[PDB]
Amino acid sequence: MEVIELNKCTSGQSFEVILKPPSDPSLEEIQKKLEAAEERRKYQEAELLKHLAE
Amino acid sequence: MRECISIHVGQAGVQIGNACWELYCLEHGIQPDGQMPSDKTIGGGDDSFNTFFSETGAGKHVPRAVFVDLEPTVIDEVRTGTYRQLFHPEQLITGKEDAANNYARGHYTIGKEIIDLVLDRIRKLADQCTGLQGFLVFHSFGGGTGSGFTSLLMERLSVDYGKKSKLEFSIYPAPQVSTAVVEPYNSILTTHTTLEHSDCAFMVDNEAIYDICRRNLDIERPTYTNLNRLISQIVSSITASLRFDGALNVDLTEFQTNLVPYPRIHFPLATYAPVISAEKAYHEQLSVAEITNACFEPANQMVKCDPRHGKYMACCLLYRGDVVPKDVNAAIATIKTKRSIQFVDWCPTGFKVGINYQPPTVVPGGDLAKVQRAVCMLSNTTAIAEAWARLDHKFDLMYAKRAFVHWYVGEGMEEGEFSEAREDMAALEKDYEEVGV
Amino acid sequence: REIVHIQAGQCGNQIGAKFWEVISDEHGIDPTGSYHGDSDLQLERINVYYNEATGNKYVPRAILVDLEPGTMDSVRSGPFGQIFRPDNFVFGQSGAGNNWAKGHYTEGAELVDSVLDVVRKESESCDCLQGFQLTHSLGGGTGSGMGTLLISKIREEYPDRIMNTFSVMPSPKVSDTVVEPYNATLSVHQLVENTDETYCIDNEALYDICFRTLKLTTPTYGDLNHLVSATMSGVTTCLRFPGQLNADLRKLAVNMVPFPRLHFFMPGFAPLTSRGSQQYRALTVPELTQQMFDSKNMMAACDPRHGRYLTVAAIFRGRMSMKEVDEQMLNVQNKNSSYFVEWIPNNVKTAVCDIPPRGLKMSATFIGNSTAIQELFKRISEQFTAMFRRKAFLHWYTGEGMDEMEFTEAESNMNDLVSEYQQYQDA
Amino acid sequence: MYTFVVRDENSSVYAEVSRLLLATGQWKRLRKDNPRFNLMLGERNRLPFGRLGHEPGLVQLVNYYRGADKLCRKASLVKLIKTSPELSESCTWFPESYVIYPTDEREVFLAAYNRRREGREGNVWIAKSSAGILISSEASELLDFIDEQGQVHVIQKYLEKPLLLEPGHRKFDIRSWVLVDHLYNIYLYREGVLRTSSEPYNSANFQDKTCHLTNHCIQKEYSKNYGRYEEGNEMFFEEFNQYLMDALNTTLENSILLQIKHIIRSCLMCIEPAISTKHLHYQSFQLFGFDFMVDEELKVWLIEVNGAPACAQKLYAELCQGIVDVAISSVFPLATSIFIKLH
Ligand SMILES: CC[C@H](/C=C(/C)[C@@H]1C[C@@H](OC)C[C@H](O)C(C)(C)[C@@H](O)CCC[C@@H](OC)[C@H](O)C(=O)O1)CO
Ligand SMILES: Nc1nc2c(ncn2[C@@H]2O[C@H](COP(=O)(O)OP(=O)(O)OP(=O)(O)O)[C@@H](O)[C@H]2O)c(=O)[nH]1
Ligand SMILES: Nc1ncnc2c1ncn2[C@@H]1O[C@H](COP(=O)(O)OP(=O)(O)CP(=O)(O)O)[C@@H](O)[C@H]1O
Ligand SMILES: Nc1nc2c(ncn2[C@@H]2O[C@H](COP(=O)(O)OP(=O)(O)O)[C@@H](O)[C@H]2O)c(=O)[nH]1
Ligand SMILES: [Ca+2]
Ligand SMILES: [Ca+2]
Ligand SMILES: [Ca+2]
Ligand SMILES: [Mg+2]
Ligand SMILES: [Mg+2]
Repeated sequence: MEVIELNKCTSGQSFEVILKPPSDPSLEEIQKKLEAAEERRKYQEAELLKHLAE
Repeated sequence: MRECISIHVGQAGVQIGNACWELYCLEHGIQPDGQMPSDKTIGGGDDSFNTFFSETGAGKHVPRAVFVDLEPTVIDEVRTGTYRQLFHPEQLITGKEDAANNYARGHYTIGKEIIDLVLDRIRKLADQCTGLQGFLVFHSFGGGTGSGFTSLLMERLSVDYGKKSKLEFSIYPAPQVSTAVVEPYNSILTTHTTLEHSDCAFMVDNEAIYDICRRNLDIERPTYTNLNRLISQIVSSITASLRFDGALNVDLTEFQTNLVPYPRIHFPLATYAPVISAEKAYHEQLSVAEITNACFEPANQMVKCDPRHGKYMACCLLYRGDVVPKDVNAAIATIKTKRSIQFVDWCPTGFKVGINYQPPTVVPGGDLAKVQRAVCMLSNTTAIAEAWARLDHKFDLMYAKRAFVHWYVGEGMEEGEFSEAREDMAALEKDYEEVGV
Repeated sequence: REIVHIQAGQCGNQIGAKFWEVISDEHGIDPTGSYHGDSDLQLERINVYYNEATGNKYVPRAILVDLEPGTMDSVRSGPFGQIFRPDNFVFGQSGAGNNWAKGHYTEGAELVDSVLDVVRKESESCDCLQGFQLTHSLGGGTGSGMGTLLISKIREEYPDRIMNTFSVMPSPKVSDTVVEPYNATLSVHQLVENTDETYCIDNEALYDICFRTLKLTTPTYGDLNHLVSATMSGVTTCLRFPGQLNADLRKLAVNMVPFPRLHFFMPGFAPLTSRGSQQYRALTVPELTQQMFDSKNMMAACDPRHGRYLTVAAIFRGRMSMKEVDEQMLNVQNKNSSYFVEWIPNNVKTAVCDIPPRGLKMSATFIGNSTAIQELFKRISEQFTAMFRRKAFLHWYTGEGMDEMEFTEAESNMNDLVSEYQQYQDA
Repeated sequence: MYTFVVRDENSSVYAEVSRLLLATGQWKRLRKDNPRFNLMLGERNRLPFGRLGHEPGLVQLVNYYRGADKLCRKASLVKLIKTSPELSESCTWFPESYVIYPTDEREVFLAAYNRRREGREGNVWIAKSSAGILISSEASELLDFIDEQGQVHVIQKYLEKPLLLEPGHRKFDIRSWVLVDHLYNIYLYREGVLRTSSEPYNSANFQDKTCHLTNHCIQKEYSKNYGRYEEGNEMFFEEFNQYLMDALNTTLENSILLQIKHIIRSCLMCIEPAISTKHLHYQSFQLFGFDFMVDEELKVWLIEVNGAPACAQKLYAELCQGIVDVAISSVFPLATSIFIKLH
């Protein structure tokens, strides 16, 4: 059990106690996904409006 | 000095953010009008509190913060509340109608329409930073905005600020205060999509906060206000190292370095003590050994789980108040012989300790008694995976019958995203088992 | 934010008028549109149901529809009749003769465009419209046939808004004509496709409650409507006052509707109190909770003990212990856990509002999505089939241009609905 | 009333408890995946402890201590006694054991074994595992037998001088039943059993297993005249105490039972900080079966601990009643004591 890296200041202090040693999608790809979801909403709405027109 | 921008998403993120900034102002001596008498440099400076507050020529201390919600009623309380003069109107962003507890509605349908406005307002904050560290993002798992819009925002922040650290404070759903049946769905969907974009995430289970409020503060039926004031105390003890002079966790990258050896396993368990009722007429001040030992009690954790049956990868002790290193070490020595504290074999068995001499500040008239010393322990233990198992199980029950799935598909999400997200969570559970078993 | 209310036909306008009487009183609005309340909780969400006119005047966002003028003349003459916007009265002269085809295809089709003109005008002055609520019966002609025609037209123009109905189900015990099972089966066919939430208010249950529970020897429609307006006040409490849970139509639908076709709710209320009857006794939180879950207190004539709850919403009103309410709500689930499906965890949600309804210190309103509701559609289907296998009374409908095939399809769709409930009752 | 689920059907002890539970009229059994239970008769393997104690309005009790497999698995127990300060490697009531993988102790065992050949002392060992036994006097055949299988084995000192019941010149092992409730009170059942051997103990050839292994299955099948001295090779405590008074002028309490209570309290208070469910969000209790050996000096040795034990036939009614009385009714109260409290 040893204390290392003791730092002190007027606001407090910090140190480390050791007990035992050891033994992304791009902008375009995001917009693609958002627009694909939008198109799926649009298709589903178009199907509804086609049904109501019948 | 290196700045930090806080982002508060949805009702939970916004209301907790209000609790936090109220507490930050009390801790730094900033008045609700933004003035700070103890700050002798008018309209400038690079002190430690400047990491969270900018300054105007008039001496107003302005939070480096953006509040985002898809309906206006929660942020409206900020616009007319005690600290209304603190925030610039550009920092408070509201839509018209919310995500209706639907991840797909917050992420795809409404998120697509508002994401660029939010990034523009964040850029206005970033443009006033000489050396931005990154972002602290506050949000619920269960809400449609907190889950769905946050995951979109995290993705775009990785694009726009690739070199910046991103930390999360996430509210894990509890039926005792929950508002939606589909919260397990939203939690898994947002965890899958955010996982590769978050460097360190502090999960707070509302059930644990609720029970701590009942058991230790004698609150019969805790409200969000009760919960949020306790949560802000824990958040404040976690972020104090960024806001005050010190040497431990002085920048966002150091949270990952000190707590997350494996990138996917980036959810540290927080434990806080003491939580004492302000209504108690006579208080007995707990010693360093007693509050340190309380850190290994499940009843004091932000997520109920049993660390005796997992392994530790890292452990950080954050003391506030009348604490000296001599007493911390005598406490750690005693606890090691009486507690089940097993580290993984490829990690040192040790503690990084930080002490701030200023005792915890409490809100006047709140529920928390003023104490002379407090501690927040941040520990990366595999036992937090119990929380994923509970969540993944409720997901499985509903998804086997496809209950409520049509609400998500109707917003343009594919049904395959459910199973993709659930498979990612299955691999996450397996990762915890490999490290800890 | 804003809700647009429509009431169609005799039943729809009589229960709609009483609904507006009750909530106007709760929000402190007098019969002339002036606010005279004492609590700011009354005005905080007033815009959900009322437009603001100059002079501090609150006007219901209500459209009154009928194919004959009689009931709407009575509404103008009634207690709060002066509160409605006079341009929002839309009516014909011919009537619908208790005939779904006249409401849906002939007489109603002539009037429907001018109703949509008033709907459009109300929607256009909405800051952010949530959706629509319709009150009507399913057993007549205007509310059933023209009401469902209106729903379909409104969906066409506002496909992304929530559509909610309070639908009064016919019963032989409280019946005006023998063709009610035809009109109701044709209407349910429409409701399964075009509404998001339907409150099933069964005149059979309402009569039984007035007779057995309230000890009313000869129940009238007025007595029945007292139960409905109290239930409607209760189920809209979360929309009208500040609160966290089921606070708008979409969040309620997301919490209550796990499968799009299974959106037919059984409502209930406690304490059950009759017209002009004052009982002064205090009702404890345990007594409210047990009574709101009691089969005898349900307003759809089906037995919840024969099925399982997919989802439940409960609303408590009045000053009471929130700890006790949580404890009692958990007590019911933990002691009778078989009546709640296990594959929807935590499917009972509780809300609490401080403002109690008039005449009571506390009350509780129940909204259940129970698989036992299949018994209601089974009952309608049997009464439909008894007549349809002999083609009895069909000439009233073929004379309006309808074909028998449309009846067979509507019956088939309702029997499918019954089968889908039974499927999740065994899952 | 109270509710419970059943995830482990084969428990003869918790079947009788489940039957007794229903027989009270105040208990009701739920389905398997219904989370609204007061009591879980959980599975022995892979029990989802992580999902317990998170149901608002339910005191949840499971019939197992999570982490009690340390005391109940053979290699785990040998590692516990050696590495625990409260138990020590110098533990005098536990036979010298060595964990041997096919963390290993092959050299440490060869050192003490060869010591026994230098002094010509009794050098008979036994290989066993919680997965499956081979008694030998030569070390080259015990290590070869651990490698033919593929699991962890222990090599324990075989007690060459046991106490022998007369007439018969026969071997026995004692089973004690210990109930530890949610408050971690240690309750030792007043009734134990002696699983005796049917054929005379034979130290010449460890080949014939029947006279050396006292298990009820190995005696029910491999021994002729099985159950000729006592029904089912089971001598209960009133008969063994009478034999000890007649044959040895001592009692079962003095010569044997004080040591048994000592060992039970040693092992259980040892792991108590690592498994206790005090201040945990779900409570636990567990019935344990200790297996003891008595040598010719009337000294008690610990052999193993079973966390999922079966009960003797004539003691099913009394013990399961005590399980319901002390463990379950103390947590869920219904609208003389058969246990000895070890404190
Ligand atoms: C929990 C879901 C509910 C199903 C039930 C079986 C419920 C459950 C409880 O009432 C909350 C039972 C109630 O405590 C008592 C024991 C006093 C009961 O004697 C009252 C009348 C009988 C009952 O029927 C058996 C009643 O009419 C009903 O509904 O009982 C359906 O909504
Ligand atoms: N601790 C805490 N939890 C909150 C608070 N507000 C909401 N929650 C929790 O957050 C979850 C609900 O999500 P919200 O944040 O309200 O939803 P949202 O982000 O606004 O998303 P939508 O309303 O669906 O658009 C539930 O589990 C609530 O219990 C709060 O102020 N404090
Ligand atoms: N060191 C030793 N000295 C003398 N006999 C021993 C011994 N180790 C084991 N035995 C004998 O071997 C038998 C079985 O040993 P053990 O108890 O390890 O097996 P097991 O786990 O299958 C029993 P159970 O089915 O009761 O749990 C015992 O009844 C005992 O008589
Ligand atoms: N509860 C209730 N039911 C009514 C009322 N008026 C009519 N009904 C029922 O409504 C059905 C008749 O429809 P009605 O509304 O009168 O015909 P419409 O004018 O064509 O819509 C029958 O089932 C009646 O029992 C009423 O005021 N209250
Ligand atoms: Ca300054
Ligand atoms: Ca990144
Ligand atoms: Ca005409
Ligand atoms: Mg919200
Ligand atoms: Mg009529």
